[PDB]
Amino acid sequence: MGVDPFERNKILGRGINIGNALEAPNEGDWGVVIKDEFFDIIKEAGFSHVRIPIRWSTHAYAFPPYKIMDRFFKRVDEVINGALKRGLAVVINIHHYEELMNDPEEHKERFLALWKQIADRYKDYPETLFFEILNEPHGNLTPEKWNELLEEALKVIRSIDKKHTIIIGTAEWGGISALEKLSVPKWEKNSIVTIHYYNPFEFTHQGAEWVEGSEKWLGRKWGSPDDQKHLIEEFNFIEEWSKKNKRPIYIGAFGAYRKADLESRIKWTSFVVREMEKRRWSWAYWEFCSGFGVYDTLRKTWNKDLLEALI
Ligand SMILES: OC[C@H]1O[C@@H](O[C@H]2[C@H](O)[C@@H](O)[C@H](O[C@H]3[C@H](O)[C@@H](O)[C@H](O[C@H]4[C@H](O)[C@@H](O)[C@@H](O)O[C@@H]4CO)O[C@@H]3CO)O[C@@H]2CO)[C@H](O)[C@@H](O)[C@@H]1O
Repeated sequence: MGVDPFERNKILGRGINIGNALEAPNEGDWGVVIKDEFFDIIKEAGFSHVRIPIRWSTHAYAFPPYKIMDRFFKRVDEVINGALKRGLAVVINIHHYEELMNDPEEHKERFLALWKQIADRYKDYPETLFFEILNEPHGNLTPEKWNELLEEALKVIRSIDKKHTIIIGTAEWGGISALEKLSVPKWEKNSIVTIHYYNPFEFTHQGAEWVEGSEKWLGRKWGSPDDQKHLIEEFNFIEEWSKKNKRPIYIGAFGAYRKADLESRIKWTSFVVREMEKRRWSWAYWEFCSGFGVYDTLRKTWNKDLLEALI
């Protein structure tokens, strides 16, 4: 109740997203089931935390009180506790709630009821667990509507838990686009601001099946002095926003898809990491073992070069 967010940002440090798992409709549908040993592997390689994308919306009733289903809550307990056991900090969020993005009015009560339940569930867990409000707000959930939503969410959470650091993202899909429009209530002072970074989007997502028209970006490379300047400019913008609004920064997701040439990916990833570190930002790579992966779960081997870029 006198906790520091910048310190909590230090505790986050370097992390990795365990994606295409709990944020799919059912765990495993997208290729990944979170095994307990992943936490050993991740801690052993040097990471300080894991970010866990969770699709609470498909595992909660659609009518008041929007109760989260017992079996699912039990599964999330098990994942969080498995990470904590290895000494890893943990970031959990609400992920892929598409109905909310498309109709924020109709789904507002359900979304806040999810947080009421989650805060209640974990209010007494370690201070190394972080609550990330909503992954990539977008579409009809405009930057203005997001500022209202996030303040309601902080109110719901803080009425229950005044200990855990809350992580707040940006609208327009959570990148830099809407950063200037973000308003974090002056009254809330234990929050970290999160930005996802995938620019040049065409490079990072080239050939992504889930992005319309991405097959036209296939073959794009990255690495020129030109490229580097463009990125620093964008990070300085974040940094200056950060200094002005006095909020720590967490780059909760960043990565380049497997269809991008390997060397460009390694150059883009190592550069992004060094620049984030110079600005003393925490970060989480997207993602552990799937389409943007750095670890092969079958052979149990890392992509050395990519891991090194991360460290
Ligand atoms: O649908 C049945 C089909 O599913 C296949 O799994 C696919 C899945 O269909 C597809 O939606 C999913 O796409 C993921 C993508 O892999 C993942 O990297 C991306 O992560 C986002 C993140 O969620 C965002 O918040 C932000 O951080 O950006 C990143 C990167 O863009 O999320 C998308 C969500 O659509 O990929 C799955 C395969 O890995 C099954 O494989 C197939 O068997 C089934 O028939």
